[PDB]
Amino acid sequence: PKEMLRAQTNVILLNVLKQGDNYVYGIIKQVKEASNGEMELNEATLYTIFDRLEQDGIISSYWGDQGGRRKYYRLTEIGHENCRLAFESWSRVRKIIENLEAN
Repeated sequence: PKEMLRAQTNVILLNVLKQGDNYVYGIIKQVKEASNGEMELNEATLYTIFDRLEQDGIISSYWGDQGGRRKYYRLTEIGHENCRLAFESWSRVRKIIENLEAN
């Protein structure tokens, strides 16, 4: 289901960058091995997603320093505190669900 699959991919990419700065090919590798081979992302999809996330200030990119230079992507302080805010807001929502279950 394309929109959910897209949002899922977004959550996974955002988490990879929460782990630490990375570059496209390494991201794809880490996802392949973390998904035990079931999610092989194509670089083109990463590119559309990162163009939007960096125009929206959630990630930024810099040129890494062998022969190089790998374009690295990082999560910005904006994206980090957005993750924080979201997690808090949604765990509030999660408590409400638990409470609705009881009453």
